[PDB]
Amino acid sequence: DPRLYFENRSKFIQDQKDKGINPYPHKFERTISIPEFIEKYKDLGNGEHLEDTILNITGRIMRVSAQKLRFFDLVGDGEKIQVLANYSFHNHEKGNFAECYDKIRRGDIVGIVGFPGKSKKGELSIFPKETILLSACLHMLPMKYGLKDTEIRYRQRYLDLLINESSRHTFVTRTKIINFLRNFLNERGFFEVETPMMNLIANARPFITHHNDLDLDLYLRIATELPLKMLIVGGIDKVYEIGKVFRNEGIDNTHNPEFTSCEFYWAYADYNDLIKWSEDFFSQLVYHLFGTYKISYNKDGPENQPIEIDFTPPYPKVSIVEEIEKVTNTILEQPFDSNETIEKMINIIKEHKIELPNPPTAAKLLDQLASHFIENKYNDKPFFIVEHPQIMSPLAKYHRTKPGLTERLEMFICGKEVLNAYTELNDPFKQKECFDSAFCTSLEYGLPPTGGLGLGIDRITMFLTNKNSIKDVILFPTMRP
Amino acid sequence: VDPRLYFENRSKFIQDQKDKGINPYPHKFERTISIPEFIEKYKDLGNGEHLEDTILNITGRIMRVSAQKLRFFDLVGDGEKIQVLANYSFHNHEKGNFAECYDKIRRGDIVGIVGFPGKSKKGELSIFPKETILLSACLHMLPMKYGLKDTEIRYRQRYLDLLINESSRHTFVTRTKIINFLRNFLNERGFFEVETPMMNLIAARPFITHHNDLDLDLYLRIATELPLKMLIVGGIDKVYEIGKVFRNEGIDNTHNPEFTSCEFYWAYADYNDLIKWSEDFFSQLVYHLFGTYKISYNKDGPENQPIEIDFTPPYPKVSIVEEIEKVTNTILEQPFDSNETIEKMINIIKEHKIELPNPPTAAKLLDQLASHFIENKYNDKPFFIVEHPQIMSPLAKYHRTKPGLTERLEMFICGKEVLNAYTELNDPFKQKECFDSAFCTSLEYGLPPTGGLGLGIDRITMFLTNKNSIKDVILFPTMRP
Ligand SMILES: COc1ccc(OC)c(Nc2ncnc(Nc3ccccc3S(=O)(=O)CCCNC(=O)[C@@H](N)CCCCN)n2)c1
Ligand SMILES: COc1ccc(OC)c(Nc2ncnc(Nc3ccccc3S(=O)(=O)CCCNC(=O)[C@@H](N)CCCCN)n2)c1
Repeated sequence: DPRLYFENRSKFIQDQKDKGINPYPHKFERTISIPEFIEKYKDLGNGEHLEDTILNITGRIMRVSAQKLRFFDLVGDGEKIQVLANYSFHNHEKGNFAECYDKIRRGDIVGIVGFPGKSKKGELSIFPKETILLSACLHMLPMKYGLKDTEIRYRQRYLDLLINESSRHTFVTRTKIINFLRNFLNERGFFEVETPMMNLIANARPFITHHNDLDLDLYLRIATELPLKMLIVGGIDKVYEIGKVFRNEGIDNTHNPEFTSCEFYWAYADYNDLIKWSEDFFSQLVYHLFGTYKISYNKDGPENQPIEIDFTPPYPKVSIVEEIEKVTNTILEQPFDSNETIEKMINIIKEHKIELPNPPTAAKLLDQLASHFIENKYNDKPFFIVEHPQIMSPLAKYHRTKPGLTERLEMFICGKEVLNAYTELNDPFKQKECFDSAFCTSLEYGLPPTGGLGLGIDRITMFLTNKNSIKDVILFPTMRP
Repeated sequence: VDPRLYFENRSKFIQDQKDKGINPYPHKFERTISIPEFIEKYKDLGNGEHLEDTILNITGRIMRVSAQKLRFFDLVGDGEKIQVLANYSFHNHEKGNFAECYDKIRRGDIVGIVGFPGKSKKGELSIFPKETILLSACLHMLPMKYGLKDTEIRYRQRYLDLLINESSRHTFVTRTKIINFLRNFLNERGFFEVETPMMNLIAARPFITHHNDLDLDLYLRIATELPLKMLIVGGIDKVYEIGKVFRNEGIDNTHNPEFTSCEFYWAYADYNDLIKWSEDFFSQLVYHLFGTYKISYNKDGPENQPIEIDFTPPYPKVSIVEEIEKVTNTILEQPFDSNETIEKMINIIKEHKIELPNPPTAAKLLDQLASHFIENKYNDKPFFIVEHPQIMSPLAKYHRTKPGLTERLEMFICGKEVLNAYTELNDPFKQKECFDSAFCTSLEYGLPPTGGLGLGIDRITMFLTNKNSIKDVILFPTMRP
């Protein structure tokens, strides 16, 4: 019984207390980490002991086996050495050999005083002259299988990190990705800021909460767009923010209501500048992690074959309106709001037995046509969908040569959006929504020509760590109790 | 001079240009060089010297206009400035006539210029235009510095502040330099940056928001303390987070409901390690920014003389129970919850006419005592208040020699708490609050001896950019409309 094992250990904790031994001592003076231990002593010869060097080392006992030789696994920082407790090397003054090492269970945190060496079998080991209990583990830890089907991976992420080596590697990579992005932006002149997480006016339903001092209801931000643009007016010409945004909608495998975004604004940047930034960032980010531009991705899970994703630039550019016509052998033109055009779009959706969006707005229909007919055109390499109609992007600047369109771009990997960008509409007389109030007033003080860009960091982490669910890249995903 | 009329005249002018076939918001300008690169490239040339064969493309905001065929302007970009020297004889009359091109320009307009670099006779570094294009007109009058002084126009329109006030740019660059410095200080030392949920199930009064898909009510984090500690259990022995936390209380000069905190956790660290880290970080940060350990701070406004704060380590330490006892000449006995001891502290509050907190709890009583008798003991230098009673820090580990106390430290600058740290209580049985539930469970898997520490990023910034109010280091402080 896990229940009964917990009570035995808890009684042991009192038992130790009433023998005068504190099972939770204050401080152990460590000399060296486990990863530093492995590097420093990996190339010794087999069976060799460095008996003069005395080290203080800590770690988590992860495996216990045995009659006067005791073997443990000691793990720290995702790496592992062996503990070889020899009765001959023990300091019999500190207590009975057997009594000390019989109390120890898998999962215990211990401090060890000892010397480094390799086994006769060549396993690099610490040879304890003394071993102190530093913090007991009171439950039975599980082994790997316990954490494959269940969702305690998500409710008890600390157990996952201890048991599954890959989980650590996933979450190191996530941190490496964000470091690379921050460094990539800082090296190019960009300036990182923080804008508010609550605002008075907030596409998506907001999180709402009551602010007790102002006696007002506030909204968690759904993006960082408006405050960053104001900083462009203010003269910070390259500005960005990495932080959480919130959309109070349904969960699925690539949608978490709270997620991590990077948005930047680049004054005097145009469409080519933005395309170039996107190809440089992804191609260099992949190479930095993997030493190659090609990665394998299990688009349909580990039970199915992976596809290969090639991040070698340049990436294809697919114009959305033109492409929908070609694959559908249709012609969609004029006001796309034209009921005529709408009907062509609506009849395409029913002929191919697709869901009709409610309401059947021209922007919603075009999006639906793109997810079915364009968004899975390539899967072997990322690509852009470009030049969306103005009705789908009311904040975007008009395309320079094609009427009705914008210079917008969207990057896709395996049919999922990861990057969104366009040049900004800066003539206040043509921004329809200026019939948020602060942004319109700021526009009248002069916004230079500007490009904005946003990245979805969780999804980017999913592809580069071969995950299909967003919960596998968020440390503590929010679940019902 | 009506602000109303000035806007209508500039608006009419914009439509007037559009009717004339000129686009006052052209799509793009191919800038070849920024104003800071211009200054760096040509600051060393000689008086009156021209380089007229080098044509350059430059952009910026017109901030000064002077008054018949030699026009003068001030062009700023990236917080730097050059002169625009418009001469009839180098103006391309192919593109239009000199007088009306330059008569249309107003203070605030964004322009693109093709021209060559040179220095005037009086020595002012200048761009000499051959062609000047409007990129985005400024439609309102731009305030003077004095209009941005007693006002809260600085907060509602931070972009005007950033355009007019040289100092404000410096404040916010400093903030970013501080966070950059902290992140690299921790990364150099093996710490691992992570992200933790902004909404949790169990959480100062909190912000409460409703989650639609789970249909549960969640609380914004008031701290990142608990999940970081769960990552320690899970084997991430050096972990930290920089992000917002939220406290749903009243605004004042050192309290904003959303603020920026950094928290780190360092397994196998104790009181002495955290003290040392604090001194190392603060003394090295001030030296990094200013080149000296000593800075001037206007504790009482820019209207009063500054004080000198010396960050040369080491900083004094002061025991909270002992020191209150000295200055109040009254002994407070170890059962700090005793009716005798509570009554004794209430009386001192009465005798000195201090506010009695509600409820009059021993922890609140000790804090009130500390705020009045210790926390302003030093202003010449930062100092620590240490060894708080267990009843004030129910998550802190017990002091190893003094019964009733902990090994807790709090760092103060100029009467204000900036940093708060302790060895963590890691015995699940001694957790009185463990009658959050996810965290009590996590402790039962074994938390090594750990030291934790939290910093107030906004407060540190105020002291290092000579500010009195937190609103002056937060880009967009939230205020009633
Ligand atoms: C529909 O939105 C929802 C709705 C409900 C949700 O959960 C309940 C989630 N949640 C969610 N979780 C994780 N990843 C994503 N990625 C995502 C989803 C949809 C579209 C794109 C991405 S994306 O390309 O990865 C990142 C965003 C990029 N673009 C921007 O930031 C623009 N604002 C600034 C561009 C600059 C122009 N001036 N979403 C999202
Ligand atoms: C009740 O608090 C409120 C209430 C209302 C507010 O606005 C309406 C604000 N708002 C606010 N804005 C800016 N700065 C501050 N600073 C502050 C305030 C009070 C005490 C200290 C500071 S501090 O030293 O700058 C931050 C240090 C935090 N240390 C920690 O969290 C530890 N758990 C770290 C782990 C220790 C090891 N396990 N506060 C705060």
